[PDB]
Amino acid sequence: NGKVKAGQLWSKNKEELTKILGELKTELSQLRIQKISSSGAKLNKIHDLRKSIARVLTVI
Amino acid sequence: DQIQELLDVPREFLKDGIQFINRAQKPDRREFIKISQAVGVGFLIMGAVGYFVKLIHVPLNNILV
Amino acid sequence: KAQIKQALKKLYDIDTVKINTLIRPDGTKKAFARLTPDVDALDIAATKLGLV
Amino acid sequence: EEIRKIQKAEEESKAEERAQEREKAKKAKRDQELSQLDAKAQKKYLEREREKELKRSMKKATIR
Amino acid sequence: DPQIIFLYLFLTAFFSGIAYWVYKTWLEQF
Amino acid sequence: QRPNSTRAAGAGGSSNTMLKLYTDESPGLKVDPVVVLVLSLVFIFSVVALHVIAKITRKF
Amino acid sequence: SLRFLDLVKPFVPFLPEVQQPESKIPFNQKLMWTGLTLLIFLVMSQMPLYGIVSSDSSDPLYWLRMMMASNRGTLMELGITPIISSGMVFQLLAGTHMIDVNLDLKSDRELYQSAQKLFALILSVGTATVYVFTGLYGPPSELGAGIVFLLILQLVLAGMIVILLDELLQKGYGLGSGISLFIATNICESIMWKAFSPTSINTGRGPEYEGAVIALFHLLMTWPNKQRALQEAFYRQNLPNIMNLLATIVVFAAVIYLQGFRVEIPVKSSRQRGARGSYPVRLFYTSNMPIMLQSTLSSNIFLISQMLYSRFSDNLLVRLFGVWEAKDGSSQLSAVSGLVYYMSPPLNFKEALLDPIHTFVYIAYMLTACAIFSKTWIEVSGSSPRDVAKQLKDQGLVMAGHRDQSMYKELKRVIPTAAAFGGACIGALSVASDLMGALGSGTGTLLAVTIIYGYFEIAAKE
Ligand SMILES: [Mg+2]
Repeated sequence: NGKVKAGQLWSKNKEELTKILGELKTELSQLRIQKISSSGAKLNKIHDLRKSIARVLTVI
Repeated sequence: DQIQELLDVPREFLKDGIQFINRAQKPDRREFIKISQAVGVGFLIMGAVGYFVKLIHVPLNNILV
Repeated sequence: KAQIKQALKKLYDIDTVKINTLIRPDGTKKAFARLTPDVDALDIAATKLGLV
Repeated sequence: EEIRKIQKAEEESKAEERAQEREKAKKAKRDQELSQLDAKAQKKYLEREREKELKRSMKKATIR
Repeated sequence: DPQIIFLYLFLTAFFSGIAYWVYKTWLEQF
Repeated sequence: QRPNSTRAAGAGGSSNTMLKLYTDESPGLKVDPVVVLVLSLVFIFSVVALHVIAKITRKF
Repeated sequence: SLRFLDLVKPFVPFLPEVQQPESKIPFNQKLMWTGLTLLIFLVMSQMPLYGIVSSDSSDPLYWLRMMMASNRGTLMELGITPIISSGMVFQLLAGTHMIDVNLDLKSDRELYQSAQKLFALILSVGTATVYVFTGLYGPPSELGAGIVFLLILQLVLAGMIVILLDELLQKGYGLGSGISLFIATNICESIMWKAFSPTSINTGRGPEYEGAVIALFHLLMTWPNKQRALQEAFYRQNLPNIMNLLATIVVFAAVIYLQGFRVEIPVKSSRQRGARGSYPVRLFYTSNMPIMLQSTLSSNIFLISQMLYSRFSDNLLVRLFGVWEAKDGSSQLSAVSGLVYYMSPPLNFKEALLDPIHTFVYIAYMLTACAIFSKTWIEVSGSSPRDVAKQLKDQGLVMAGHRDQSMYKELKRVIPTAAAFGGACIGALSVASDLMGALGSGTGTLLAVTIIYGYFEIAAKE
């Protein structure tokens, strides 16, 4: 998993996007919770998750 | 009591060990390759020195004896 | 407190008996959520919260 | 520059010899004084040596 | 023979994997 | 109240991953490492000569 | 047992000792001395002994010489058994306070070190006398009193040279320790000799080669039947083969993967904002140390069992404690029944399948003894959670949001569990490796991998 390209979001129905968004939100939310208690360089994947959430919201 | 304490003590040992195993971070596919490369090159250079030296020694061994 | 309780229930399937809240000097809110007696906070933290 | 290079090597040889002498003297002094201390005195002396070495290493590491 | 079966499975997996890897690396370019 | 090891006492030595015997210098017969290497070479040469001389005698 | 303060005191001036380096030896010279010690060790390990009437008598340490850096019929017959035996004994006694030692005193530490080296010398001389009197190279009656003392002289002075080389490595001229260095050297050399030996022996077919890879080349290059050639090369009994090669490769990968395990305790510098880092606690917290301790204990027990059986096999105590028989096809003795048999490893997977109870007892003994050895080792050495907390405080490291007492509580949570369960896991890996049958001992491959990793960690630092 990781970044979500905006090119692959314009063909999906709103529902599909909201679903992706949900996963991203959880992943991002968890990323934080997990990071605080753990050495995860993925503490940079939060930027990618936040940008993906923004992209999905924009497309919807 | 003496029959399930005998199981419980190693049972608690296994609980502690499995907790440690779960919590421990596992080497990724990138740490594994480089660590294997380092161990392999060390093993190769040592075993190679030994193999070369014993290979040059054994004919002299049988000649001497 | 109601939103915190509902969010905990939805996000971790956690049921609480009460929730106390304060606002720290840094400006963020801290919530002490006491779980129900039948659920163990140690297992909840280990399995869902990554705390040990 | 050539003359300075000549006297430079002269000085490095002399300084290396005297530095070896001083290092040997330092080791001898450490052994001589550390041998006759008490148990707790020896323990404190070793801890002080380690702490000072660590302090100087951290001072070297903190250089920008 | 169980040893022959093990040998054949190992040979198939080993050689097919090497062939696939060498393919994707070098032969995929052609 | 006494240290369990030289490492506990702060004199280094054996660790959890490596067993070490030597931590200090004893008032014994102090020798140089070059002398140790020379003695090992002397050992090798002498044991080789022990075979060679008796080989010549057995030829005779 | 404890002396007044020590009994060695009169012996101290008589013992030779290498001088500690007057200055910090540069890493290039460290590598140079390590390689030189490597070369002398290899030369002594391959250079044969004297007085050898015949090399076909029973050897009490058949399965442990390659593991403890010993080769039969050479100057390295002693291996490093006296080294590790004297070490382990003195370190455990001092760490559990059986002896009146005060390691805060530098003079007391010098006496302790001298006693360790001296006891290693006595162990060397005693096992040399046992070897010559049991006649590993021909019986003493055929040898004669004129040559047995010569043999004793060679063995004693070889062990003395080994002691000095290990001391040379340990006191800062080289890397790591002579024990681990020589063990890894022997294992690696034996393993790729079994892989690439160009020597040949006369089997039922004729002159056939020893090395597995060389046999793989020759069988395919001389047999038109490729399937028959591969069938021989992969599964040829009584000779190294590609199945053993696969076992070695897979056990190497598995031990590296398991060695990569460690729990990351999040720590922080107390004098600098941020700077979050981690203190690692390896699953193999003691690395190969419990295995080495068990191997030395087992070598001593096996030697005493075999040497008692030669003189008191009629008595019931000796056979209840352990029974040795010279099985058909070889003069080498092997354990059949008794406590030593149960504590001895099985020969192979199929052979282990022939005795479920013996294998269960051996596996339990392996796991329990290895875990106990690791747990005692972390407290004998300066690696208990108390010592780790002390080191972290000295370095100025703290846990964010916690006090030093919480750091110590977390260390008590992790370190003893790490030690015990890692000893158990290393025992299990040893059992599985020896069952699966690498070229050398699977436990030997484990030891080689772990020692290589340790030297790599040393090299990394410099
Ligand atoms: Mg309030």
